[PDB]
Amino acid sequence: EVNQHLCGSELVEALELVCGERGFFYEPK
Amino acid sequence: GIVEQCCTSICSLYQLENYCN
Repeated sequence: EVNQHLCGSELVEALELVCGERGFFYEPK
Repeated sequence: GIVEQCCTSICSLYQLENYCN
């Protein structure tokens, strides 16, 4: 129940974990 | 995209670690 999903910001946090070293495509800042 | 394909669809960290190095 209650699936997991991201939307604006929350998404940048997931990619910030996978990469967390240089940065990925989506770069809000 | 990656935000519209995951914000409305329960995707996994597959497409997420694809944009990362």
